[PDB]
Amino acid sequence: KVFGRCELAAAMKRHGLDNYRGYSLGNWVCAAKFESNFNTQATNRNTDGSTDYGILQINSRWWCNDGRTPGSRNLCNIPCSALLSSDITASVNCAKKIVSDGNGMNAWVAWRNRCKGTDVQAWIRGCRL
Ligand code: NA
Repeated sequence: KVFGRCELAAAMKRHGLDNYRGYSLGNWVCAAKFESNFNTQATNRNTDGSTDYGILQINSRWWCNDGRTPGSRNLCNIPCSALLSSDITASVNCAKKIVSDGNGMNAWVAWRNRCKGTDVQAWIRGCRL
């Protein structure tokens, strides 16, 4: 599924991501924009052989099982495929564990490089929330 901007903002709010760990909803929408362009089916292979999955490009190195990432963990206790669902529940629950891990949203390199410090409220501007 390719979400609309406000449609994803509303879905993230419904699933309790708005101000989760102090990160306003625009931060989450911005990260999703640059990680996946709002596409739940986004996948990207890393040089190290891990894969990133879903709207927030969650990595098989630590967070999900894909059966093909040697030495990896599955700290969200999910198949990485669950992160590709039209239903964002698995991505949101796993992102809450990631952003709690100590470095906040810096875990998302595209958030650090493209969202951090910017006017992230622009990403929810106009949305009925
Ligand atoms: Na894994």
